[PDB]
Amino acid sequence: MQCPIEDRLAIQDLMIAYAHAVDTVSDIDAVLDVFTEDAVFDLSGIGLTPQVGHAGIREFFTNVFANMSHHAHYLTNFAVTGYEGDTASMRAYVIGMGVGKDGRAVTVNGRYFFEVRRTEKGWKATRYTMDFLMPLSGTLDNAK
Amino acid sequence: MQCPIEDRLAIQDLMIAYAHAVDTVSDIDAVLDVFTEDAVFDLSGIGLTPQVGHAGIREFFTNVFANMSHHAHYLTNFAVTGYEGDTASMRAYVIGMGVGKDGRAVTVNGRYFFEVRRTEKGWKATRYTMDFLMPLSGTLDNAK
Amino acid sequence: FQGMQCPIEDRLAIQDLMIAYAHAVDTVSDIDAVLDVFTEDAVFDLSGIGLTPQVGHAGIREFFTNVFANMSHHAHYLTNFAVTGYEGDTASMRAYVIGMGVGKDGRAVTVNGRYFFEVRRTEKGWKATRYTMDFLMPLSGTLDNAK
Repeated sequence: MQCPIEDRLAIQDLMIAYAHAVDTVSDIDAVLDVFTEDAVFDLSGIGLTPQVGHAGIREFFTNVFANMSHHAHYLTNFAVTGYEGDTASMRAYVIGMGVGKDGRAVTVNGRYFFEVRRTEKGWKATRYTMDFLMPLSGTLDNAK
Repeated sequence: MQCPIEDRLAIQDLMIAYAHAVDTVSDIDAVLDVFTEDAVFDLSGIGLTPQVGHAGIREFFTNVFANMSHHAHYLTNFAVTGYEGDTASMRAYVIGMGVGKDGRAVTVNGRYFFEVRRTEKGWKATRYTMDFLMPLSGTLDNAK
Repeated sequence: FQGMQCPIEDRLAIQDLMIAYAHAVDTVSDIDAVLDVFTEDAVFDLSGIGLTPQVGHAGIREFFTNVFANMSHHAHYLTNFAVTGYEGDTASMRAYVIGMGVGKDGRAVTVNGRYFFEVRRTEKGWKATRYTMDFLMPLSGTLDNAK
């Protein structure tokens, strides 16, 4: 079945909201609000240890936010890759830029893969994975 | 108040029209058509001198277009941040690239903030501000 | 006199076709998926960024057989989508591209440019009948792995 335009834009907006929360370099609560409590936050596709649940996502961003100075996550090329009414999936391209407090830059040219579920507070992410389109530029050490 | 999809897309289109006008590196009338007659064009958030009104905005671009050779303003991550019916607010990320006639490059990784009004000729910008997501690469001297 | 307004469903369908084209290019392999974007008769004319024009599926297939043979990685980011024309069963759309690649020879390329798609409604949906490009910034790298 076809994804309603309303839901396509909602899911895009969730992803853009996640980018905004990361790009604060501070607002963990805003990051967590994107995800269900049980969410799989699995960035093993770019070489980072998987995390599950809000506690794991919090740990991840406590570290990232402590280590990073500036961030910008540009999301483009949104495509609905599945829709089953109460659940959906969406792909986007990312230009994920950062500079650490240690001065070291990073740019990821890759893809975000979101799985989402319709909840009483809107669409939320149940699973998030990634991969590369280009070889990593710089370092992911400040996210480890 | 939720912004209708038709208006959301119209406001995005306006912002993309602005980027197109800037990227002509010549069409000041097209730039001015984005803006209300009394619009605030305030780029102080990226270090430039603010202007108010079409005369000011024309001055700003007479200089920029005199000094620049090539422009590209990629806009992404659009988000409605306010909607009051006849007024609205939208955020976008920009990758703002330029090369001067003097050969000096600039890239702004930042954000646009548009405030818009519904007019007899469609949505138009009443205020435009910016800030950075990453430290400025290159120079904004060709826009001063 | 207002031109005929492009319906939202069609605007999104045409955007999606262009994003599908980028996806196909970014497989660095799937010529069939690339060709699915175009009418059999399509004009594939990238002379605006310095490449030789092609016409039809045969020509597009030749083009990508070469590109895919020479390239290691691709990323084609498309942004600033704008409907530039709509006549009902035909339309046109502009997009900005950040077209990135690295060759098997290790040479990088980045195109900062624009895509211009002219599309037609078919029984299998909107398809591209003409595709052209130009630059917003001076080419970074070579398009020799696309030549």
